[PDB]
Amino acid sequence: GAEAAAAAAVTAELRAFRAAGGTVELEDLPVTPETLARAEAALARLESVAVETYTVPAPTPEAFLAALEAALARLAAEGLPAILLRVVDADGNLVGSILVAAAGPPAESAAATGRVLTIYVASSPEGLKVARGLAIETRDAGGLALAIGASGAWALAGLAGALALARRLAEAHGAPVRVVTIGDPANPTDAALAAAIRAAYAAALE
Amino acid sequence: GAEAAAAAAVTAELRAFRAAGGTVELEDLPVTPETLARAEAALARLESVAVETYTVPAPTPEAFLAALEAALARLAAEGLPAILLRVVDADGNLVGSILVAAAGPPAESAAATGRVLTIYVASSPEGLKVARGLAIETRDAGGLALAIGASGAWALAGLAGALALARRLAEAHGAPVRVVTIGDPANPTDAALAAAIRAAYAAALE
Repeated sequence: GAEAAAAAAVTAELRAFRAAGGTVELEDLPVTPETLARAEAALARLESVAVETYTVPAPTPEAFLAALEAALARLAAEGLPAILLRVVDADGNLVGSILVAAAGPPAESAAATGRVLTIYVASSPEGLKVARGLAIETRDAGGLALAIGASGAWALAGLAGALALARRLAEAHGAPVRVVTIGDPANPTDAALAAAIRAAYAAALE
Repeated sequence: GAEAAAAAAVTAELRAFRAAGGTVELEDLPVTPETLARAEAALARLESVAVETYTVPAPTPEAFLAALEAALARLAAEGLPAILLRVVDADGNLVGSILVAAAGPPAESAAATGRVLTIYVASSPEGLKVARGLAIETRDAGGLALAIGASGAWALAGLAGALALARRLAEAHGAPVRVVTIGDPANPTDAALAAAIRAAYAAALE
């Protein structure tokens, strides 16, 4: 089904990133008092963030890659530190959000910090608060980061498009990409997402 | 098969810990220059560690719980900061290792640090170096920690017995347990273990 196809896209993008010469570092972090406090401290440093809405009728890696490229182009044109994307389906219903946070040109952040991109992923609003705040923390450390809030096939297709963006930005220079799934410890949806991402990663390494 | 039964034990112990009043915090960390350096710094602070060998003919949560209790009793009797267990099958072949690191009585570490136990799990020798070093780091911060090195059903049964130990030590006082799976980013065995633990955790939350 759609979730299986989106997971296969994640596996294919993980394999492709490694074949191009970079390591994928996968981390899973719980929402805890320590991670919540870090996220809140970073969010306090940045409602001030611009929003735009993109229409993605179906969950595909190619569509998320193109939306992320559009968001980076807008950040460059406006000189902004971050942009919040609302992602909607063909009926206009929201199927995800992506906060994109840049510290400068992406080629330069990759070289200065030694990481091409940090991709945070969450499904629940509680995980997403932490994912968004940690993306801002990464930006304030000098790196390019994004935080995807979505579920099921949309979350996986978003992750696959973000890995494709990381691969394109790396240009075979060998910098790693870090993927961080954030989950509220009690939320089975967050747990299901983490399990699906880990399974897709296991399949990429076989 | 054995792996499925061991995973079901993990799921049952996760459910039981939560029903007793504590949160399970699950983290997955990659081996990276940062985590390797932290692990090496802690290992340098502690070949000096005592070894004992326990015979566990089959991968069961009850047997790992009892072995861990025996290890804690030995630490108390000898006044030692850590003990390395070799775990062997009925033919004497090694099926895992567990480094157990205590900062004092386990009831007191749970109260002082706000965490009852930190359980690190790895399959590959590279993940296990980091798991062992991070267990020592936890001990030096005042907490009780253990690092399991094993694969398949043995790793999962070890994790299930460690969760049972955490539940017993918590005595319903509500402190969380932290489980940390450590993987070398390229190693499919480490990835397979992380995927199996995440799936068992998703099943516990449903």
